[PDB]
Amino acid sequence: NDLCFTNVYADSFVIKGNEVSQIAPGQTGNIADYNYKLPDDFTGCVIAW
Amino acid sequence: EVFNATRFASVYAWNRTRISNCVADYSVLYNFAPFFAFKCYGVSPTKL
Ligand SMILES: *[C@@H]1O[C@H](CO)[C@@H](O[C@@H]2O[C@H](CO)[C@@H](O)[C@H](O)[C@@H]2O)[C@H](O)[C@H]1NC(C)=O
Ligand SMILES: *[C@@H]1O[C@H](CO)[C@@H](O)[C@H](O)[C@H]1NC(C)=O
Repeated sequence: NDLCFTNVYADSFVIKGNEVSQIAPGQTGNIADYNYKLPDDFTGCVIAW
Repeated sequence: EVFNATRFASVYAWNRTRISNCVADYSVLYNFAPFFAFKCYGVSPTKL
C-alpha cells in the first residue's frame, strides 16, 4: 500500500491446482503456452484460493 | 516406448535407455504425462 500505480490490470480465470503453479512469468505447459502466457518481465502478481 | 511402460525400475537400479538416430518432437512427451515438475537446468522444453 506504499505504491503509486499508473494503471492496474485485473484478469481473473478459474484453473486447476497444478496450473496455479504453471502460471508464472515465463513458464510452459498446455495453459502457459496456449491459454495465458505472462510476460517474462512481469511487474505484477497472481492470487489463487 | 519409454513413457508408457509398466515396470519403471526402482531407484536402486535405475534403468537407462539411449536415444539416437531419430527425430525428437517432445509434443508426445508433453501429452503423454500430466506434468507435475519439468524442472530443467541446461535446456528448455519450449525449444527441445
Ligand atoms: C529399460 O527399459 C527399456 C524399455 O524400452 C527396455 O528396452 C526393451 O528391452 C526388452 C528386453 O527386456 C527388448 O525386448 C525391447 O525391444 C526393448 O529394447 C530395456 O531393456 C530396459 N533395461 C533394463 C536394464 O531393464
Ligand atoms: C502405452 O500407452 C498407452 C497410453 O497411455 C497405455 O494405455 C498403454 O497401457 C501403454 N502400454 C503399456 C504396455 O503399458
